[PDB]
Formats: sequence, structure tokens, C-alpha cells
Amino acid sequence: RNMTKKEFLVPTRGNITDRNDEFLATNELVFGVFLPSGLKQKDLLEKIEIIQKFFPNFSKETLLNNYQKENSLYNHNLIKVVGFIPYATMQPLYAKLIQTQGIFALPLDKRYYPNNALASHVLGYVGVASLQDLKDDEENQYSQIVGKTGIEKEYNKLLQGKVGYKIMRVNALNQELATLEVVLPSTNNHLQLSLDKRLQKEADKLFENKRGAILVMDAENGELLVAGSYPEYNLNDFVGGISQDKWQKLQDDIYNPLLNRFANALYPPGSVVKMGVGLSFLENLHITENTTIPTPPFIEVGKHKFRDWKKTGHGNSNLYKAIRESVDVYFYKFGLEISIEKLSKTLREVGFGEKTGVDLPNEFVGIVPDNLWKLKRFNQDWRVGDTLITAIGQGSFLATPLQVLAYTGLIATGKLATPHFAINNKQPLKDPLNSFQKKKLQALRVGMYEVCNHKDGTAYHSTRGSKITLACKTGTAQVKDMEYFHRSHAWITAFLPYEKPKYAITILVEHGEGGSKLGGLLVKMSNKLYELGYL
Amino acid sequence: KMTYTPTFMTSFISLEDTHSVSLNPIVNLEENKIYGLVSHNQAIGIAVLEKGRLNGFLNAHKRCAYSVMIGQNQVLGFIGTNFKQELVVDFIVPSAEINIGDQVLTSGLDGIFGAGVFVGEVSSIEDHYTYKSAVLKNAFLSGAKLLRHVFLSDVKN
Amino acid sequence: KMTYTPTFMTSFISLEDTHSVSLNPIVNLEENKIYGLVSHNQAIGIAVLEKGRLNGFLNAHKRCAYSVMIGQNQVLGFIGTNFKQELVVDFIVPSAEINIGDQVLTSGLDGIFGAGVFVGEVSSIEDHYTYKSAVLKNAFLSGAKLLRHVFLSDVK
Repeated sequence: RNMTKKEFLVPTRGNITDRNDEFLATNELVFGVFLPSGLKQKDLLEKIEIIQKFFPNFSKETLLNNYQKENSLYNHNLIKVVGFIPYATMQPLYAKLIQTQGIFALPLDKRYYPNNALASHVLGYVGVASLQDLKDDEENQYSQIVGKTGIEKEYNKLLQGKVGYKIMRVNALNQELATLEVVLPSTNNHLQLSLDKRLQKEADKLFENKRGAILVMDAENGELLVAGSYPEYNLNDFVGGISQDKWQKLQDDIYNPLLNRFANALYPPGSVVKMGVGLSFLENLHITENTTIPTPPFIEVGKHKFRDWKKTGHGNSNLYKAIRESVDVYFYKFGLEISIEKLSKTLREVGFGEKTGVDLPNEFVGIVPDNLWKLKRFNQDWRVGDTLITAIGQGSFLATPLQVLAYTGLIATGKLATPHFAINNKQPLKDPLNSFQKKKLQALRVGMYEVCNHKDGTAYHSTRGSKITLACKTGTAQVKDMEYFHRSHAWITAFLPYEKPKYAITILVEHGEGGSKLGGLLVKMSNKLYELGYL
Repeated sequence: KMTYTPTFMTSFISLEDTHSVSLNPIVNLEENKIYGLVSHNQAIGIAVLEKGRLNGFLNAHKRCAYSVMIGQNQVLGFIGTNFKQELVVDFIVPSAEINIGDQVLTSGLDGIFGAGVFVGEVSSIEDHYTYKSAVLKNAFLSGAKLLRHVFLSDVKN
Repeated sequence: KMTYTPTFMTSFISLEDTHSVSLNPIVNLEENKIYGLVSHNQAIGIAVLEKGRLNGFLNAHKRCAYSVMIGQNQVLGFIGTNFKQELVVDFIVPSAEINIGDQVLTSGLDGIFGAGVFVGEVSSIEDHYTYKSAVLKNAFLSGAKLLRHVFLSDVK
């Protein structure tokens, strides 16, 4: 009869690849010096002295501490004394370690992010299985390597793969005889993302001294070619546990590097909502895109005056012109005549209430403020003033850069893309619009066209020098003489090319102090897509 | 810089093991320094001085290990052996491109051999997921011609 | 360098077998050094001086072992024996190419024999996974006759 013996076959964690098969995330073969468990205190000391010689850069006692610790292996035996040893460091040591009978040196994997802080908020990082992680998915135990944030986390099961095992007949000498059973481990554990590494490096360059977020998206299927959040952080600093020094540096950086700003940060959309608001007017009222009304510097309604962004005012203006010139009063006036229940329905239909459905963990839904919402949070009534400030994307209105992006690609396309990173995530388009609404879209596009291309357009002086025709909408959100943190945030979203929309771009600079000021960044990205043949 | 000094075997250490030999003493070597052994322009194993005795541990001995490189891209691994006493290159990166028949040479990174001494050729390749192994053919094992005319490899430390 | 010094067998040591003989003393040998024994230009066994007695342990004997090489590639093994008291070459790597009929000669690396002395020919080969063995034919088998012209092999 005798007895048998089991051995797990643990697959290497899958690679993460760029659109064009560049490496974003991979593994590095490194070493580890191990001693057997359950050893005499006298002997253990003499072996640590031996291991001190080979690594004089570690202290005789820091190696005690490593012995009994919360580390270890997947095996019925062996304890890791020194870990993370570079291959090159092992080069003169391997043979010397082999000469000593009870000392083992074994190959280990260490995750590696070649580009460091590139797309750090997309890729995320892996860490040591928490005792709660082992509970979550029992199979996290064989590697003790699990995704903590972003894609590494969202696609952990895939990237990690499935263990196999191999059961074998053995003799007393505990040597291998017949294989009695084999179950093989999974193999194709790799993952391809839609990002383009060149386009993201451009994105980083553009936000070089700036905080905020930037997004490029194929508006026909929802692929994200760019997703920057600034500051990014260097994923490699987490791999072997984070140091007390670097954790302080990240936590106490006031610009908040750990914040994912395209999916886990909320900002007032500002004027960018205006074509969604206009679409509601046309739908619910008895008016048209050509309905022209007088647009003074401000209006009065009761006790208070609702002011337009520039002193001078904007003469007579229709829908096309109100979009073009980011005019406030057109929306103030028709906002008087629209119920917040119907406006909010249209805004929520164009994707501001809910998650876009991005393949990351914990996407934020916004707040499309309405009657019932103000009651549940503040217990205060819905005054007309609330309808009005909301009709220009401010007050209690919050969205994510993702929401604005999906929204912008709905306008341009007529259908709603689910943004995603995993190329093999076939996300069908969604059709949340009726007949009437789709027809009115062109009107809205022409407006966006005019923002960038008509000389009156808010974004004319800034978006010139573009190799393709652009269509945009600017925004500004309240929080030259103004100190940095008091400054309004800056939006600009846009689709391209105008003549047949395919891509959408959405940019947000924290304290960017005005939406038009971001046209110089939009062109540079739209040109990079031209330069690289996407257009 | 590097020296080759001739040496010869006086006997096997055990008569139940062909991969371990006693070598004639050589003037001022360092004790416990691991030296390389070369015969017909080939790596046959290593040698260590211990308590005044110069011992040769040949290819496929438990204690014989050293650094080698494979093919023209000089893919790195370490020499070991297996249960069938075949010479094996262990611990190769899984992404590395190896072909059956590729030359295997000493890497000269271990301070045992200089670079470029012939070891063998890749005959088969095992996947162990986090790394790969290569089993060699045309390497020195059991062949009596190469146990004469032996030189010790002293790489200046 | 190497020397052959003559001696002859005087008597068998054991009453249970023919594998062990007393040899006529030879002046100035070293004690416990293992010497080779040769007769008709063939390896017949080994000899050791112990406590003043020159003892021959012939091919089949439990204490007789020495280094041999097989065939044209001079594959190494050691002389031993097996459960059927056949003369065997043991300790051969399984990956070695040896064939039935291959010449078996002393390897001359063991400090017992010089190289190239005849031992036998391979008659069969057992594969044991971790090693292989080769059973010999035409080798000296340790028989009834007390030989008169044996030479002791002294390697220095």
C-alpha cells in the first residue's frame, strides 16, 4: 500500500497588455533563501550567521525577526528568510548556497509595472493576501498574491488563474514514483486592455503640472484609449509591501495621489450639461431650437437676481447660440417653465444619475438633484432657484469625468457607450433615446460645432491649430488675482471628427480656472490621434 | 583576469559514485572557494578545497552548480541535475526564447568559470510556470576521456 | 607511472567460496592500499595488505570493486555483483549509450589499475531508472584453480 504525496501546480500571474501588446504589468523572476521549519534554536543561529555572510547588508537580528513572522510559503515545510533577491545578486551566491546541506534558494515571482506610474489608476496593484482576502476567495491561498486596486482587482480571478495539482506515489525516502493523478493548471491568464501606451504618455505630458483627469473613448463600442488621473502614483512602490516612508509621502501629499479622479471623484459639471438641459426643453415645452429670446446680463425672479457669467450679456439668442456662447439666461428663463421632475428625467436619461458601468471597482454614481432628493437629504423645499442653478450644472449637481464622457458620446453618436478597459469585454451599446430626441441631437451637435468653430464660440481663440474638425462644450465649476485652491475647476468635453463622430474626449483640470483655457490641451490630444492614424 | 592550472584525479572519492573525485593538491588555493573544472574545452564540474583535500564534484553531483547562458541572446540559468542524473539548466525566465540544439556556455558571472566555455546543448524544455528548465545533451557525464587532461579554473576574486 | 609485481596464490581463505585467496607476500607494499590483480592480461580482482597478510579479493567477492570503462565512448561504471552472483558493471548513468558486446576495460582512474586492461564484454543491460547495470560475459569468474602467475598492480 505505502502512502501518497500531493503537490500543487500554481500558475504564474497573467500579464496585462496594452492595445498593441506593449507590457503594462508583468512578473520578474527573483529569488528567496529558505530554511526548514521546526529547527533547534542553537542550529538556527549558526545558519543565520551563514546567511549573514551572503547578505552583509542585513543585520543578524533583522533575520531572526523574519524567521517567525506572518510570511512563509505554500509548502508543508519551508520558511522564507531572505526574500526578493535580484537574479543578478544571486549570480555569485547560488553555488555557495548549494554547498551548505540545510539551506535552500528558490525561485519566486514579484509583480512588475514597467512604466511605473503610467495609468496607475487603471492598472492598480497586487499585494499580500489579507486574512479577509483568503476568506473572500478561498483560492487566493496558493499564491498569496491578490489584486488590491483597479484592474488587478477587478480581473483578479482571470489574472490569477486556476491551480492544478499532482498526486504521486512515494517511498520512505520520500522520493517520487508513479504519478497517480494530474490535474493541469489554467494557462491563458493574460489580459489585453484598450489603452494605447503612446496616447497615455501624451496624456501624462499634458497634465504635467496639473491635477485632474483625462479620457479618450471610442464612441462606437466604449473602449478607453486614455484614462489619466493626476497625480498618478508609482505602482512598483507597493509590490513588496509599501514602506512607512512612501506611504506618508502619498497620504500627506495634499494633491491626493491615491484618488481616482475619473471614476471615484465628484465635481459640478457646469455648463457641459447645457445640451442635455436644452434637449429637455425641446422635449417638454412648446418651443424649438430656433426659438429666440432676449438675453440680458441677468434676470430677476423674486427676491434674487440670477446672473450670467459675463457682465455684458448676450443680446438675442436661440438654442444654437446659447450652447455656442455658454449663455446662462436662456436656461434660466426656460428653467422657470420646466418642472424639475421632467428636466431631471432627461439629464438622468443621458447618463448623469448612474454608473457608466466601467470595469473597475466602486464606480461613483452622481447626484442629479431633484425635488425628492433635496427633501431626503436636507428636508427643505424645492424652490424655483434650485431648478435654475441646476439647469446650468451647479448647486447640488455632481458628476464623474466618466459620466461626462459617456454623455458626450451619446450626443455625438445617438447611442450610449459603456466605457471599459478590457478589450475582450463586448459591451453592447445602449439606446436610451426616443425618436424625437435623436432628431434634435443634430441641433445640439451643431451648437457644439459652433463652440469650437464659430468666431463667437467660447472655445474659438483656444482650439485653433487642430488638424481635424472638432465639436466641444466648455464648463466651469465653483468650489488672475485668485489664490490656487479658491479657483474654479475647468471642464471641456468634445467629439471628433465633427463630420462623422467616432471618438470622444473629456478633460478636467482641478482649479483650471475656466473651461475655455483647456482648448490648448484638447487640440494636442486630437492631433496625437491624427499623428498616429486613428483618424 | 583568470588562470587555468592543471590538476589530475588520484581516485574517485567513493567507489559507489562516479561524480566525485579526489584531486592532487595544488599550491596556495583558498579554502572553500569554488573553482571550475575544464577538460576538452568543456565544463565537467567544480572543485573545492576542504580541510586540506581538493575535491572535485562533477556534472550531476548534488553539490555541482554553476552559472550558464543559452543561445545568442545569452539566456541565463543555473546548472543542476535531476533524478535521472541528467545535466539540467534550471531557473530560466518563462518568456525566454530557447530552441532545441542551442549551445549552452558558462556565463562567467559566478566567479567560478570565465565566460564562453562549452557545457552542452538543449535537448528538451520543461515548463514549471514561474520558470523553465532545459535538459542538456552532449554534456560531460560518465565519459572517461575527459577525466584526464583536467584544468582548474581560478577567476581572480 | 605503474608497476606489475609478480606473486601467486597459496590457498583459499574461506571454506565457503572460491572468491578469496592468500597471496605470497611482496616486499615494501603500503598497508590498506588497494592494488589490482591481473593474470592472463585480464583483471581478476583486487589485493590488499592487512596485518601482514596479502589478501586477494577476486571478481565475485563482496569486497572486490574497481573502475571500468565501456565501449568506444569509455562510459564509466564500477565493478560489482548482483543477486545471482553475476559479475556486473554498476552505477552507469541511464542516459549513456552502451551496447551488448561492448568491450569493458579498466578505466585507470581509480589508482588501482592502469587504463585498458581487459575485463569482459557486455552481455545484457538492466535499466533501473536512476541508473543502469551491465552484466558481463567473458570475464574472469573466480573458480577452482589456484593461479601461479598473478601480477599485482601498483599505481603511483
